[PDB]
Amino acid sequence: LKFQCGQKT
Amino acid sequence: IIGGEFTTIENQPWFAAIYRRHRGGSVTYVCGGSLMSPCWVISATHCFIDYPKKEDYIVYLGRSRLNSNTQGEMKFEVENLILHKDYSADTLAHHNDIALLKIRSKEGRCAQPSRTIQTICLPSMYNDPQFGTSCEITGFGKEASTDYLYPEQLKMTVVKLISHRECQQPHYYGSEVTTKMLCAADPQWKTDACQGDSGGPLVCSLQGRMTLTGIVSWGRGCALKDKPGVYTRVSHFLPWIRSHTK
Ligand SMILES: C[C@@H]1CCCC[C@@H]1Oc1cccc(-c2nc3cc(C(N)=[NH2+])c(F)cc3[nH]2)c1[O-]
Repeated sequence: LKFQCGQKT
Repeated sequence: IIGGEFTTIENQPWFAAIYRRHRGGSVTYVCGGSLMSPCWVISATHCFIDYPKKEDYIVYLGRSRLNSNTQGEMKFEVENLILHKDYSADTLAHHNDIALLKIRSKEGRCAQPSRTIQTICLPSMYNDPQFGTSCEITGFGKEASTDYLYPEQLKMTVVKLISHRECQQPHYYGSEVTTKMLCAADPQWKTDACQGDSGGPLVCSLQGRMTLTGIVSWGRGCALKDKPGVYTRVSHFLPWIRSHTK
C-alpha cells in the first residue's frame, strides 16, 4: 500500500 | 552470522544487499544496508571507503538469496553515495561508520512497498533501548570465521545489548568503544555478526516500533568470549542523517 516502518506482513 | 537461523526477506523486509560490479563479468557482495525511506538506504562508510565509485555498485531490495534471484526483488543504481566526513579507522574501530546511499531504478523510481520491501524506523534523538534488550541482526556474512565464502541464504540471529561499562572493560575493548558506538553479544558467546555482515541492521523494538538502533560495524573475531560486536549508535547520528535526508 504505502510504507509503514518496522512492519513485516 | 555465526549461528542464527536461515530466514527469508519477509522476516527482514528493510534489508538491502549491496554488490559491486567487476570488469570481467562478476558482481560480488560488499555489505548489507537498511531502507530508511523510499529512496535512501543506510549502511557503513567502511564498506565504500576503499572504492568510492558509486557507478559500480548495485543495491537490491527483496532478496532472500545472495547470488540467485528472489521473486519480487528490485534492483537500483546508487544515485548518491554520502560517506561521513570524520570517518576514521584505527587498530579495530571505525569511527563515524555510517553512510547513506540514494537509490534510483532504471525506470527512475525509488523503492515501492511490498511484502518483501518495507522501511525500518529511525529512533528519536539520543533515544536507545536499555542494555539487556534482545535485538536482531541479519546478513549474508560468514557462518564461521574460517570460511572464505558467504552463505547463499539470508540469516538472522538475536543478540542482547550490553552496557558501555561492560564493553569498555580493559579485557573487552577498553577505550576503543565510544559513546557513538553500541555493543551487543550473546550471553553465551554462541551467535554473533561476522565479516560480510557489515552495514546491516541491529533492530530492536523501541517505544513500540522495530527501530534501527545500530549498524553492524566491527568486532574482534566473531562469537569470541568478551569480544562483543560493535555497532554505530544511530540515535547519536540523527542530525547527520537529517542533514542529508531532507
Ligand atoms: C572493507 C571492505 C569493503 C568491501 C568488502 C567488505 C569489506 O569490509 C570488511 C572487511 C573485513 C572485515 C569486515 C568486518 N569484520 C567484521 C566483524 C564483525 C564482528 N562483529 N565480528 C562484524 F559485525 C562486521 C564485520 N565486518 C568488513 O566489513
